[PDB]
Formats: sequence, structure tokens, C-alpha cells
Amino acid sequence: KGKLMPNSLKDVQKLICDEGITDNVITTLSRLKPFDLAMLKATSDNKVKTLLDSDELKPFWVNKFNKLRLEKDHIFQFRNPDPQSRADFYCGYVLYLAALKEKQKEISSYYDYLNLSFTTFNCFYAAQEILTFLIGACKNDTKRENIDLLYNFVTSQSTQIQEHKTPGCLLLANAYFYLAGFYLSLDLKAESIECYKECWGQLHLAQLLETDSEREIHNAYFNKGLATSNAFGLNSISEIKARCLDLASEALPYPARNVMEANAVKTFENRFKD
Repeated sequence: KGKLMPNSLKDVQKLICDEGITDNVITTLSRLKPFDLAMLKATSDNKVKTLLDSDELKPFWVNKFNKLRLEKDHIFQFRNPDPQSRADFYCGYVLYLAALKEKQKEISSYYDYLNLSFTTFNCFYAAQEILTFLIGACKNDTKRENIDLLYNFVTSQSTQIQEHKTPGCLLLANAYFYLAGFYLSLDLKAESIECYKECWGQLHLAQLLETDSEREIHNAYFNKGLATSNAFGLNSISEIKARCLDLASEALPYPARNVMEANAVKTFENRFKD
């Protein structure tokens, strides 16, 4: 730690309040390791965060964003992340990748980096990873305590995760579908019905958003399509809906589907106007 006794982040932070976005600051920033760059934007005072969000630094962030490549498929390229800045996309994605390095080795840093990648930067992949972990813990130990923590997360982070348009809604619907099954396995029928309903509303919102979500869909699943967004491995939202209703059965009679569908429409015209 000749990097936190000589606190590297604090020296860069000082340099930014001193000079603001200079060519010297940009050169310093470009030399940070990716992890350190993302850690800097996550943990700085609001004056430094403003300057990192400044219009002067956007070219720097675009270049970082456009150099991102996958390990396997080296032709893949991330597309403009819609209302999320490329800077926030980049930093969230870097911390998410760092979390995964720390999963086997040293699971401690895994939870911290994943929480930064989601809480601070609303990285879709961190959301997905967090929900997969919570869902999986309920599959191994389906006690009401775990179900209620899964349920609490989904209900708390719903609005923020829907910022990812169709893939966000399909992430939420998938968590609700598992929730409805968990609640049913413990005979909590009312909660099961309620999760099936939220699931249908999210599937409808996803359907409504699909034509405006292509860049999200490309980024969220790395150009592999919607197959891994759902437990049936289907590419069509109308088909997911069909097979959800098959198993939900009497939990989702038509008037109840119709009410969630109309709520989904409300949200669409009220929040995703354009």
C-alpha cells in the first residue's frame, strides 16, 4: 500500500480542484488503472464528481467506453447506453468485472465492488449478478427470511432497474416469477399471487419498451438475444407471457392481467414519454 499511504485518489482529487479539466489532468486520468479510475468517480466529493461529469471530460470517457472489449468475442462493441452516460457505464462495468475477479478468491471484495457497481453507477450486470445470487440462495434455503430479502430488494430497486428499459423489466419479471414460486412453496398464496401480478406487469412494460431498447438489449446480453433473460430460454416476450400464464394459472385471471397491463401502459406514457 504505497498507494494509500501516498493516497493516489486524494492526490488526483486535489489536482482536479486545483486545475479543473486540463490536458494535464486528462493525461493523469488516462494513466490510472481502470479499477482506480472507476473507484475515483465513485468516491469523490461532489465538486470533483461534477468536474468528472463536466462536458470537457466527455471525449476522454467516450474513448474509454469505445475501447471496451469482451474476453471471448473480440468484435463485440458496446452501443451508446441511452440516458446513462458512457462514463457511468464504463465505471460500473469495470467495478462489476473487478467484483467477479474477487468471487472465488476473497469473496469479501466481491460484495463491496458489486454494491458500488450497482448502487453508485446502476450497472445492469451488477443488478443481474445481485439478483442471481439472491435467487440462488432462496433455491438452496427457501426459508421466509431469504424470500423476504429477495422481495425487499426487488421492490426497493425496481424503479432504478427499469432505467435499463426492456432488459431491466425482464430482469425484474424474472425475479418476481421466482418469488411467486418461492412464496407458493411456503403456502403464502397471497404473496405468490402478488408476485405473479408484478411479473406480468413487468413483462408487459418490457414488451412496450422493446422497440426503443435495442441498444440496451445489445449491451445487456452481449448481442446474444433475449434467450438468457428468462427461464424458458425464449426470444419472444409474447411467448414468455404465454408460458408464465400456463404455470401461474388461476393466480392471473384476465381482469388481473388487464389491470397490470394498464399500469404498465401508464408507466410507459408517463415515464418513458419519448
